Amino acid sequence: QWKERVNPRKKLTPELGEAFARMYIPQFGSDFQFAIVEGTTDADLEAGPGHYNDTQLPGERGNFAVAGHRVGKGAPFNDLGNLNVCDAIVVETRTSWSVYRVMPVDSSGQQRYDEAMGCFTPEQAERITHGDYEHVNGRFITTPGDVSTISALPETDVIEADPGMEGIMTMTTCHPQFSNAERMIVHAMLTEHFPKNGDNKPAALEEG
Ligand SMILES: [Cl-]
Repeated sequence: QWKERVNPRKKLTPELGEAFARMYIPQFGSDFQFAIVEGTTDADLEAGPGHYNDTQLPGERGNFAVAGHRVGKGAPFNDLGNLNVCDAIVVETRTSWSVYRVMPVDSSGQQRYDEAMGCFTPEQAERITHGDYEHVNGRFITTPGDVSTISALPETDVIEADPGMEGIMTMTTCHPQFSNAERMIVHAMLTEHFPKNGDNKPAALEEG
């Protein structure tokens, strides 16, 4: 008789409304982990973050964007305002581990560079300070119609992923704290991405 050979494997396009990934924020403690579902309908956002369907997936150049609730028992995104630059967001899929790091917040010029140099490559730091990512704030408040926040190159008119892009991860939630009038946006940039098969999970998980 014969047997299936099992391996870390996943569908190319996540099944609608199903969990296809898991995210961790070590700065928020080891217990902080949420499944990510495909889709951003009310039903999808019920048990945790949902992936915006037309955006990139984890580890991809472009923008991997998710929405999540802010209020409620076990809302995933109530404390995004407490993230600091270089804080890790770890994303697991069935085949891979990705580490994103929160981009510099509100700073510009020399201070932005120095902050970026804390966890990004010197090349990424330059792009963040003076290059294609100069305009991209790690956290800000915006209006519900701000659709370019989830564009492949955030807050631009570039929608198609391109090989020259960094990997971005975007988290969106309501704002202010007990309201849905506005939206909070957080951007983090990809610093690690590698396949499973082996016990090697990112060192970033041990932080905080
Ligand atoms: Cl409020």
